[PDB]
Amino acid sequence: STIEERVKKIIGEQLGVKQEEVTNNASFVEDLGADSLDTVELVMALEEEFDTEIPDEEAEKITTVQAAIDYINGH
Amino acid sequence: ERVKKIIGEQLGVKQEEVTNNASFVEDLGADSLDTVELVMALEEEFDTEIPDEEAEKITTVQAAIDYINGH
Amino acid sequence: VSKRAVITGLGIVSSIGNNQQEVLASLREGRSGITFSQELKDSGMRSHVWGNVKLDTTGLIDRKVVRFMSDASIYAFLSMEQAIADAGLSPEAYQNNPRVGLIAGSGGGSPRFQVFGADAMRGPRGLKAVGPYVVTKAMASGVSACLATPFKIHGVNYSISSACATSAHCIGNAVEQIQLGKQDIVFAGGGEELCWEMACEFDAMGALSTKYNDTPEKASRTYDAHRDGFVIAGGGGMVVVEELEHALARGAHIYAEIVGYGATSDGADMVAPSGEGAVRCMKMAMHGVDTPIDYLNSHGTSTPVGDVKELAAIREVFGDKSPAISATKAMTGHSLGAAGVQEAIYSLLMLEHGFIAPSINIEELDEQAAGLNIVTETTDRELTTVMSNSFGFGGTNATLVMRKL
Amino acid sequence: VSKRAVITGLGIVSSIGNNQQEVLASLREGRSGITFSQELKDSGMRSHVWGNVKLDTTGLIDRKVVRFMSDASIYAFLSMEQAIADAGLSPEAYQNNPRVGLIAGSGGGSPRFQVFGADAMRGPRGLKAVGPYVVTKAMASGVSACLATPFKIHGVNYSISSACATSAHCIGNAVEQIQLGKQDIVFAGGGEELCWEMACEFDAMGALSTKYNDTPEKASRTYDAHRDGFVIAGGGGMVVVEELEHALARGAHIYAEIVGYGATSDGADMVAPSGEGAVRCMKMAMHGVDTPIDYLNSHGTSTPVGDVKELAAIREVFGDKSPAISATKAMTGHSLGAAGVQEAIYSLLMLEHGFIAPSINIEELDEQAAGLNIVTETTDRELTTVMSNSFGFGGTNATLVMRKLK
Ligand code: NA
Ligand code: NA
Repeated sequence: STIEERVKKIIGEQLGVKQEEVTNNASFVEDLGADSLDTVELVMALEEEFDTEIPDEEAEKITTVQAAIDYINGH
Repeated sequence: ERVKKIIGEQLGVKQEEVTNNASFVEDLGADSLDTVELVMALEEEFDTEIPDEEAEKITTVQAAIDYINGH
Repeated sequence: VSKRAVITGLGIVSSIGNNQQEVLASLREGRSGITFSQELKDSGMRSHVWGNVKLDTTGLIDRKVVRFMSDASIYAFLSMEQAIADAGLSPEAYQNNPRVGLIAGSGGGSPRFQVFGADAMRGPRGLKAVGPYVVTKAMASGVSACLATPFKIHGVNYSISSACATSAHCIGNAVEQIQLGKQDIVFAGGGEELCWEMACEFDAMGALSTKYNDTPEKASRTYDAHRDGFVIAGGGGMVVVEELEHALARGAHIYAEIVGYGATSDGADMVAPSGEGAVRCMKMAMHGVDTPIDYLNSHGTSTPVGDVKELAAIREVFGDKSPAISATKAMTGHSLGAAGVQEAIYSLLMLEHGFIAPSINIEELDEQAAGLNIVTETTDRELTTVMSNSFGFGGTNATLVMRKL
Repeated sequence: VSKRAVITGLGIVSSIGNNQQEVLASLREGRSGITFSQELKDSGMRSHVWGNVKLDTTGLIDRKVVRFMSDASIYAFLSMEQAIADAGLSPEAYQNNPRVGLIAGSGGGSPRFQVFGADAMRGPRGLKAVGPYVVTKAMASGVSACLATPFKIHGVNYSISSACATSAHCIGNAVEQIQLGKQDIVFAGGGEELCWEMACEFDAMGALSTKYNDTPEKASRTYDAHRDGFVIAGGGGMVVVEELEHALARGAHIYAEIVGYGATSDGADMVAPSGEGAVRCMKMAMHGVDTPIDYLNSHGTSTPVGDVKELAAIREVFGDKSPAISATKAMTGHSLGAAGVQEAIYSLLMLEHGFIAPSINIEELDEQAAGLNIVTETTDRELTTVMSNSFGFGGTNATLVMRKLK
């Protein structure tokens, strides 16, 4: 699978939404109902999946699906 | 033979009734959970190993001192 | 007035059934719930049998609420779903209601996630592998915290812990809230997980059954002359405790009325019960009850010591008017934190359907048990008043007396 | 009718003192108990500050009794020893007495001893190296079970757990035992241990303070505009809850009467309080109290969001008649399951000695905090009624009201 759809898969099962609702411009909080604790576990599942380490200052920048795809694509 | 010191602090006596025939139960008031700990504390002072079916027979104090002198 | 309390609904997930119908069938047939455990063997234990919940829980609960739940909270959640539907309580009747509370507890949270949290910390990842969910899964009030939120409980909400008398004290505490006029409905119960992390320390004390690993259904053998320790078990349970006038006005189905509740303490030995505390606990629950006791669900662990001390207490309480006795732990094992609410549910099923479940695995009755009426075969009988004992580590005791209206 | 409950004795082992005399001195001065922790730094945590118990416990408890105990049970035992003497009770009066109970719980139990047994189970020795005292140390009812046996309690005996409202619910259920006429004396309280095996779980959620590891004394800063999480702490506490006539019969020293107890659940968000449940919890405790509230011991704890939400609940209940407010956690930290009984003892000492402990470390007061009397300096004043709030994970709430007898 492509990098883009591997992130969308992870976001889907971590927040509990369908894959169709996981579009690129969708934000985690207001669109996918992610609370404050879901954001912490989400970045943990991305950094367990592509074998990358995300600094906390940059993890707080990741608030949309595109932002998560852009970070994994750039590293 | 510092066995009398460990047994004294393990059971709660001022190191007095330390004879050969002193049982741990009716003479030193050792709980059955304490008899398991009494074994345990002996390995911390000397690196040795005791099986299981042999431990149930062991209920003497002089045997512990003699076991240590031989190990 | 005094305010009376009744049971209007129950739910259970135990090793002998995933609901009260499956439990009712197992109780009649006397079918054991003990099975061989590969997990207990691979971990290095001596006991290889347990009373496991024969049910996969993957996906049964919504993701937004199962993310905080250990196994103890999951079994209790599924049990409360059953109790809510059995009591006929609509959502607008128990949700967002200050007069509706919940008192459920576990024996000791979840050692599995306790050990998992420390393994990830010391690992190479560090805090990145711990996760923000271990706190709710490892704390002692996780059962009450994880359940009060999705069910929108507005009343009282806390957890009680008292070793194997845990969920028994929760029910007694619920009756007290109804008697004090604080609540109209209180969900009471508990849950327990089943893992090697929690069972291994029982094996280190030498309290688990290790001589019947090749035949698991014969391991839990209460009152038999050849017992060697109790069988670890897990599950959950939940009962709906309701004020009497509140239940009558809404046409609820009433199982029984909790006419007595005893709760004492031994204050003698940490591991060995004395007996005097169990007598006061039983006599406290019988005070004010005119009808005799027809059935007694004893605590009966199947241990070489604690089995006889309860029989001596029962003998002093009743004397010659010995009620029918049976230990259901021979079928289900010891669910610890959930034993009190599960055994109260078994006793309510006996009272509801008019039978007495047998105390199985008795090949030779112990000599110190003679003279008592220990039922070994299922008996049809119109029961009126039943009693269940629940003893706990530390000398704490609990007793519940239930009677039909 | 209805039986009345009073406090006839107290004991405390906290991070600002090892008895009610030391604790009283720290409250009037405003001394913080937060220090630097090398263990939290060695384990790889982001927070390096805590409120530890500055006390040596080697030889204070008998070997036959301490062998079953974890650090949570040791702090509660030492607290119960002080409370019994402070109440003027002798073993002939409380031992082997069915009318004397004990309700004391912990936040969870003991993660340190649970981890120690798992490492030994997986070690080279195996089951033999686990030891026979891991059950008693790691179970949730360890505090009550390790205490009811040495003190020979014959009444009720169990533990209540409700996150950080734990020991407040214990006190509330002690009062109910007296009101129902089932007990004459109930010892209520709790304890909590302090180790990295427990604190590292809160650091994973980001609930601990990590920006002030160099200046630990100003880390816990409730109601300050630059807060970033609570500071973990430990200790224990125990109060003697007794029936009024029984206390007046033996001529006991009575601190205050428990005139109100509130206990609610939010049922909304589990990690963020709702405030609605806090309003119902305060009104239920104030029901029947004709005298006004002079002092309010807030839960506070210097959390980024839960600080202002509790303040809105106070304004909704009191309106223009706002009482004096101060968060003692700015000095002591958050002792989790012991906070309820410890903050209740802080309110008792202030009521007994007529003063108000300050809410320290406030440099820039935050928004929606203006309009309330957040007392920042130690103000001497004769009080007659106090109040202490306690919240916990799961949306659970507890409230106690204490009033002098006059
Ligand atoms: Na029973
Ligand atoms: Na408070």
